[PDB]
Amino acid sequence: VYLVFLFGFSTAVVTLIEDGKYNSLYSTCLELFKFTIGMGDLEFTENYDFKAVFIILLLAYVILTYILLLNMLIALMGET
Amino acid sequence: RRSIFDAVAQSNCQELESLLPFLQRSKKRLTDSEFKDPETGKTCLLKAMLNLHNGQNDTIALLLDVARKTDSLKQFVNASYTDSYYKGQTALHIAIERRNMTLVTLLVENGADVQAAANGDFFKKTKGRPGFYFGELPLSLAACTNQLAIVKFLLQNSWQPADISARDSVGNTVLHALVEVADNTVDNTKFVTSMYNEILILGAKLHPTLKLEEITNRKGLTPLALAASSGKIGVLAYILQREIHEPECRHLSRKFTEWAYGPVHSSLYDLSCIDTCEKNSVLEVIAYSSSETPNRHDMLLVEPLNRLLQDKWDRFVKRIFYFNFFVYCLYMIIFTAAAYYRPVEGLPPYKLKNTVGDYFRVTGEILSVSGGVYFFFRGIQYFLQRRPSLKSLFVDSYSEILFFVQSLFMLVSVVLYFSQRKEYVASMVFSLAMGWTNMLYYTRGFQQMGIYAVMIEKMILRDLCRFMFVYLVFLFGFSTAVVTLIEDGKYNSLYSTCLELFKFTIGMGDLEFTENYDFKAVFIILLLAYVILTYILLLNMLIALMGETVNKIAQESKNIWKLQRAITILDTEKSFLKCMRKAFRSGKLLQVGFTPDGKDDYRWCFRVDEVNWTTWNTNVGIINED
Amino acid sequence: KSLFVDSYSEILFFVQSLFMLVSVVLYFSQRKEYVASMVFSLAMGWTNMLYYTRGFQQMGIYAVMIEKMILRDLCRFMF
Amino acid sequence: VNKIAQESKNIWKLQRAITILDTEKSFLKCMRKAFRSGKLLQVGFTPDGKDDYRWCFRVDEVNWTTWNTNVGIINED
Amino acid sequence: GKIGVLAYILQREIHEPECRHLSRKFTEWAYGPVHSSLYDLSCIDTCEKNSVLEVIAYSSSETPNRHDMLLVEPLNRLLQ
Ligand SMILES: CCCCCCCCCCCCC(=O)O[C@@H](COC(=O)CCC)COP(=O)(O)O[C@H]1[C@H](O)[C@@H](O)[C@@H](O)[C@@H](O)[C@@H]1O
Ligand SMILES: CCCCCCCCCCCCC(=O)O[C@@H](COC(=O)CCC)COP(=O)(O)O[C@H]1[C@H](O)[C@@H](O)[C@@H](O)[C@@H](O)[C@@H]1O
Ligand SMILES: CCCCCCCCCCCCCCCC(=O)O[C@H](COC(=O)CCCCCC)COP(=O)(O)OCCN
Ligand SMILES: CCCCCCCCCCCCCCCC(=O)O[C@H](COC(=O)CCCCCC)COP(=O)(O)OCCN
Ligand code: NA
Repeated sequence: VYLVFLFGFSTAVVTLIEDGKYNSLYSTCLELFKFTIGMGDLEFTENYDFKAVFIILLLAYVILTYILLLNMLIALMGET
Repeated sequence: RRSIFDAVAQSNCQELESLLPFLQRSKKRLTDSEFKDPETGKTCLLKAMLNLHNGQNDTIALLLDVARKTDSLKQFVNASYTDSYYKGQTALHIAIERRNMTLVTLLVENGADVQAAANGDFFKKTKGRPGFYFGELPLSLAACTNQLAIVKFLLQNSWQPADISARDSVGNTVLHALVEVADNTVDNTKFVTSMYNEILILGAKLHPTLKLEEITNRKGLTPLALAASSGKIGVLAYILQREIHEPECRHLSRKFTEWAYGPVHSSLYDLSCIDTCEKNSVLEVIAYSSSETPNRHDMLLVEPLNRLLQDKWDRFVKRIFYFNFFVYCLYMIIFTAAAYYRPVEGLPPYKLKNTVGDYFRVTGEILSVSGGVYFFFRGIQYFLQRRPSLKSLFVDSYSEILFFVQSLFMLVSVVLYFSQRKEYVASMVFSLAMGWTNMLYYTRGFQQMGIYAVMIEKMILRDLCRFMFVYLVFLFGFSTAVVTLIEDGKYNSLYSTCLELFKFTIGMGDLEFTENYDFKAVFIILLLAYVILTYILLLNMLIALMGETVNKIAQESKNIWKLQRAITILDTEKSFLKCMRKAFRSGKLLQVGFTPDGKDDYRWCFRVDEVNWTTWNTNVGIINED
Repeated sequence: KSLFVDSYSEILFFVQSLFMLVSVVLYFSQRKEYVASMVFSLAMGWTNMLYYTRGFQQMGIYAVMIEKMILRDLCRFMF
Repeated sequence: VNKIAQESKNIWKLQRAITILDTEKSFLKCMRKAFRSGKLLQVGFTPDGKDDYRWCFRVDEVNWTTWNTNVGIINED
Repeated sequence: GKIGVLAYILQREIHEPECRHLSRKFTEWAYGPVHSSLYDLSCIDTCEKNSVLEVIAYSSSETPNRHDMLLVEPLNRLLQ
């Protein structure tokens, strides 16, 4: 489930930005993976138009993966 | 009239010894207007019936003798209330309700009408008033109060036998009424089942050509369809595996034994009106119910239904589901590739070059818009065909709304593209994001991932919303305090400080992000209070609450997953998009071969094998070849 | 003793009002430390919104659980 | 969290009870609609000949066993 | 905080002549499976000295069954 969410939001974010230093699927996947290990930036680039879209995408990703899925993994392991 | 009511109320026949003398002298009868309550129509017979001791009241016989002498008994015994709250109630209803066999026998002997409908507001179905609904008829009243002797008498008496197929104002027969009074408790289920069985046997003996269970009420529901739609789990369980070991009425069974070796035997389940009826089948009623039915998720665990759904899945539906998953994966890969290679010049639409990459790109764009149009019309077809209510759009049908919203974002992107707006990009990425999360729809079809996805849903709807309300209140409060303290800074705005304080939640908070203030200690105290309240208390509490929740939703999650797969099976069976109609379940077998007349039954049975290592009894098989 | 063990919400609303009045007194005394009072009142003013979670069953029970977590586990941990 | 479920529900109910009593005491408009319901004739027979009224609260019940004839007050349902 | 005695008193019903008036729970009417009961409410919400609701609600925090006493039968429905 985690890899599906990571790939989907990485494709959306890399499609939004344009021209330079993160206009690449590998780099954006790495940047969004850093949120999982407690090192995410939230301002790692400015090369876009539509700031609100960028922030909404990152906040949705953070809410879905970091606050919901990891704590749910802890709960499920405790059940197991 | 007051003297008569006082005499019958006190059960003192000595006060009425002169009744027939002065009634004959005055040429008056007890059914005239002067002896009735003008407000309600109550008469002396009804007052005598209402009040009695140990089942005995001697004034009733005196009243019947006097009425017989004066004019007649037909107009006196069949008196009833004439108000709008007890309308139609008569002495026979009171005799049955009081559990008095003798009074019922005497009332029937003297010409009581055993088809009188008590249709007052008290006796009808309503919420914000007292009442008790039983089907308005004395046969239904006796059946619904667990009085077998009275229904036997009412059907089998010589003076006036009761009409077993009678219908009330709603159209309910006795069996509809018995379904209506069930409430899924143990004793209620026991007596309702027993009375249903007895009425079926008696109806078969008295009217061999009458099919009681095919009669429909005004809504077009048989008793089985009503039991399924209302959520009566016990009655449904009783009906679907009914077995009657009695000659002359074995055709009423729905479960049969085909053959038996020593430990092994094979059973047949009737399967009529379960999956094919052309009016309203059991599976359609359960699956497309309106989310307020009590036992919506539990009804599919009744014995034949789970097996026949698994049979449908294994036989032809699984391959179609996997094909749909494959096509959706191809669609999303093409959409991702097309969106990734968008041009970066200004002001769409963009002119195509005579080069290979542009042809592949525009082909991908055409396919993406095609898929968007497809899901748009699928959403409209869903809404028209199901006709859901306002509540059902929110408490149910999440996947339909998500796929429809994805298509709406795609179409708005097309409109903005051809209007020469760069904001079409802002639409497109949202659609792209939704397109990937909707991939989780296909986790049904695999048991472990489907149950996992149901658990994710319940976590979102229960724990995360409660967390986020309190969290957002605390975040906004401390953000307003901190931004008020700062003066003439870089930050000095609600958005920037909200973002900075949000960074503490994800393990990236600073604690020294600005110095543009006076009063350092106030700044530090506010930040430490925020960190203690949100980071150390609330997040760990969210983990603890999710751990509590996951321990309790195991079986509920499995039942919800099975209902989701059932809806998928029914939709695939209905659509099927290839003209194929090989959608019957099992063989058209002979069950008994002896209906009440000389004909033989074929009934589309479903086969289940069972093994038992105790109770080595002999069964009544159908065939001698195993 | 019931002040310490009971009636928390009355104490919290009263302390909020005390910060407000001290802020007014500092304001008219030509002090900038009135700001230091005011923001504390503002912070408390938002957290006391949780008082109104009673009246809804799920949020009221959730708020009671927050109160018990603070009084039982957090104190021992912080010590 | 596994232990404090029922205790939490009971404490919430007590909090709402305190709110209800404070609202009744304040009452905001000198209205008497806050008063309880149903000044009914209860038995109507004290040890003396007089009758009694008691401001009662009505509750409806259903029971599918022990079909006994209860000693009611009135014959109209 | 004597919860058992309170539960006894509030739904007391005595079935014998010359002692019916001592009851606090009464049966108003009964059809076949349905019946309607009446509870007294005398000195539960209005007595001008010490009503049950005021005594329970404003108790001194050391009563043994402070939180459980409101679950006795008429009081929960009355508060709702
Ligand atoms: C910008 C980016 C947006 C991110 C969105 C992230 C969504 C994650 C979810 C992914 C999609 C999964 C899905 O497709 O939806 C799921 C539930 O999704 C949710 O959790 C909603 C979150 C609101 C299926 O629900 P379903 O339609 O099958 O309804 C069931 C009935 O059938 C059944 O009878 C019962 O009524 C039962 O209570 C119902 O569940
Ligand atoms: C910058 C500074 C921030 C301070 C933030 C502090 C936390 C949030 C507080 C939000 C307000 C919530 C509220 O309104 O306060 C909670 C108390 O929360 C705490 O514990 C704070 C500890 C300190 C309600 O307690 P209540 O007054 O309703 O009393 C109940 C009695 O009614 C009942 O009879 C029993 O005696 C029962 O045991 C009692 O609970
Ligand atoms: C839990 C999973 C977390 C995901 C973490 C991010 C990785 C996912 C990448 C998926 C996107 C597709 C990768 C495309 C590879 C590629 O073409 O990118 C290559 C990078 O090579 C590699 O490091 C191979 C990585 C092997 C991946 C081992 C899992 C070169 O790009 P550079 O920027 O480095 O150099 C360019 C200099 N101008
Ligand atoms: C769990 C959620 C945590 C949320 C934390 C962060 C968001 C807090 C927002 C609340 C405060 C109100 C926002 C006011 C918008 C505004 O007026 O500020 C706008 C900002 O526009 C936006 O990005 C809108 C963002 C919409 C996001 C919606 C989720 C411009 O300020 P800038 O500094 O960026 O530009 C100017 C530079 N000279
Ligand atoms: Na970190």
